[PDB]
Amino acid sequence: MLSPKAATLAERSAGLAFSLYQAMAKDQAVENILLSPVVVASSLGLVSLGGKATTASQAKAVLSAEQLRDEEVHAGLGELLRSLSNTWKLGSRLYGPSSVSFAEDFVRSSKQHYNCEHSKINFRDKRSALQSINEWAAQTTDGKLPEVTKDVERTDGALLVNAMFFKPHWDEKFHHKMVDNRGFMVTRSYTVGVTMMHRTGLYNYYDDEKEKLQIVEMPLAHKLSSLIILMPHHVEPLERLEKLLTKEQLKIWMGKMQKKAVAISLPKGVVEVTHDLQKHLAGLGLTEAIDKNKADLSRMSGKKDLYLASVFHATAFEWDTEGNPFELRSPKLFYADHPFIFLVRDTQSGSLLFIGRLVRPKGDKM
Repeated sequence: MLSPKAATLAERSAGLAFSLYQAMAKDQAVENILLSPVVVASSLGLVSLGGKATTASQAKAVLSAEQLRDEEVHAGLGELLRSLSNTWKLGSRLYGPSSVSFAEDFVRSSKQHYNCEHSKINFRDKRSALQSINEWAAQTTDGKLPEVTKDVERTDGALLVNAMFFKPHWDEKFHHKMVDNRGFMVTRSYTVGVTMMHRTGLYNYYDDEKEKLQIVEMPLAHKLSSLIILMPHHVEPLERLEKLLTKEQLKIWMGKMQKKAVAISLPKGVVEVTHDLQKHLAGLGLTEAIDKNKADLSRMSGKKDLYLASVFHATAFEWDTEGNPFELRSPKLFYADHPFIFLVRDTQSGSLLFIGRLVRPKGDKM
C-alpha cells in the first residue's frame, strides 16, 4: 500500500497516459502503442529535477503536482517506480554529448529517485552513438528489445532512454500446446501470419451491442493486477473505439462486466514498440524543455542550449502461454484476429500499469 501522495500521483499518471495514448493514436504514422504511465511520469519528474524556471514548473504542472514540494514529487514517483519491482525489466539512462558534463548534484538525486543512469555519447559517430544506446537497452531487457532506434534525429541535446521488458503472467495459464498458426487482419485487406494461443475459462466479460465491441479481463498472477482487452466487433481501425476511450467510459464498461465462460484466442509473441515521446510532450504542456532556445536544464548541466531532444519509451511486451497452474461447452468467443486496445491495471489500487494497442503483430505479412 502506497502513501496518499504516491496514490494521488498514480491517478494523474494514468490521466497523462490516456492523453498521451490519444495524441499518438491521432498520428497516422503510429501503429502499435505501448506506454507505462509511471515511466512517462518519471520522465517529467527528471525534467523537474534537471530544470529551472517554467521548464521545471511546467513538468510539475503536467503532473498536476504544483501544490507539492519538489522532493514530495520525486519521493512519490520513486515510490511508484519501486512499487513496480516486487516479467518486469526497466532501465533509465540519460545520454548527453561528449562536450557535456552532468551536475554531481543532479546525478545524485536522479540516481536516488529515478534510478537514472548517465552517459556521455558522441554523435560525430552515429553508428557508435546508436550502437551504445541499442546495446544498453538490449542488456537492460536481456535481449528482448535489441534495438531502440535506427536513427537519432536531434544531436544538439539530451536523450532520455527508457528500456522496458514486460511479460504478463496469467493467474490461470494457457496450455503450452494450445498454440497454432492463424491469420491476423491488420486491415480488411491485409492479413499477417501469427501464432495464436487459445484458452477457455471463467473471465469478466462484457459485450457492448450498442457500441459494437467486446471487453474481457484476464487476471495476472495472484489477482494482484489484470489485463483488460477492448476489441471492436468488426475488423476496422481503432479510431472509432478510441473516441469512446475515456476514464469514465472505461469505468462504465467495467461495472457492466460479469464472470462468464470465454474462449480467448490471442496472438502469441513479443511486441517491440519504441516511441519518442518528445513530440507529444509539448502537446501535454511541457513546451519549454523540448526547444533548444526555450529550455533551461541548468540544474542538470550548465552546457549552452542543452534541451530535451528525445524521450525514448521502448518496450518489449511478450504475450506468452505461461501463467500459474490450474457450462464451459458454449463459451462466449473472444478471438483477437484484428487490432485491439489493452490495459494492465493494479487490482488493489486501480492504478494503470500499461496502456496500448496491438495493430501489427511481429509476423509473416501474407
